[PDB]
Amino acid sequence: XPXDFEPIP
Amino acid sequence: GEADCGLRPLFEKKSLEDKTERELLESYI
Amino acid sequence: IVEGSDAEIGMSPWQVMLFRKSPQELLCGASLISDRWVLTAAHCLLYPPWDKNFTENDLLVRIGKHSRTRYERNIEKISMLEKIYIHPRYNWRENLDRDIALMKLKKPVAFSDYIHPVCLPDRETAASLLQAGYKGRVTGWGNLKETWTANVGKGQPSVLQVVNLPIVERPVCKDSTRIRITDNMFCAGYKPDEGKRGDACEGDSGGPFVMKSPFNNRWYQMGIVSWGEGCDRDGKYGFYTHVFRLKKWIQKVIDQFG
Repeated sequence: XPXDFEPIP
Repeated sequence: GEADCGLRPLFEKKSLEDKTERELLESYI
Repeated sequence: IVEGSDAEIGMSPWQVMLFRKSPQELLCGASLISDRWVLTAAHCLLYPPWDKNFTENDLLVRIGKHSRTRYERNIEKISMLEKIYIHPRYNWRENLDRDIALMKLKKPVAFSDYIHPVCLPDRETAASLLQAGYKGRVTGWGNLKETWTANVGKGQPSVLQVVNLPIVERPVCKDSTRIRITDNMFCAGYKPDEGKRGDACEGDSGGPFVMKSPFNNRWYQMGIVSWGEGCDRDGKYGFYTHVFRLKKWIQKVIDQFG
């Protein structure tokens, strides 16, 4: 039908 | 944006081609 | 992207990452069309079947990226949204017809080697290039294969992936699905007999299908990743919003609100 991130400031 | 759209700083503007764009141009028969 | 390869640095400088503030996670792809307008699919923002309805304060756009998860210090720029505009006749009830939205950034982004806008098609570039057999290129940080699930294998890429896919003739698109397809959509992918594979997949929505004009050497955005049934299944194809059919709404919004 319709289709671990480092923190950002 | 505008006047300069679609021309990539690291490829068209330097006259360098990426690794697979000829595949696209070769299909425009 | 399934069966694609890693993008080269600076290969798609118009690629944008739509990023959710809480939890911090990838939402969708998107594309930069001027210094303060981003184009994406409407279902990335509003899809009542799955209770999605995001507003400006829920999201950030990250521009100039290559790595999916790293905060790319000194390369990427992060912008907040001033306003979202969804096509008034986006059909989320039946077939995702007119799946397109525009986002105005709070402040203009400065261009660089890694951040540069794509062109929108005019009638004549659309006419010469949107033809069955001609290939275009799709990019995104979505899944590398359909399944995996919460199991083993991983399946989310380390960097931007790219795949080149041929436009398929409308009869064949229509005969591969039970969904009612409209003139505001086109489909692309290899046929089972062709022996090459590739497709967009979950997480690639909103991203650009682009083609390089042989007349003036510029890259034009012809499609927006919209929907598909599975990812890279034989006899099935990816469907894309036809950006040139919806260009009059795009021009209108930018002229009235920009």
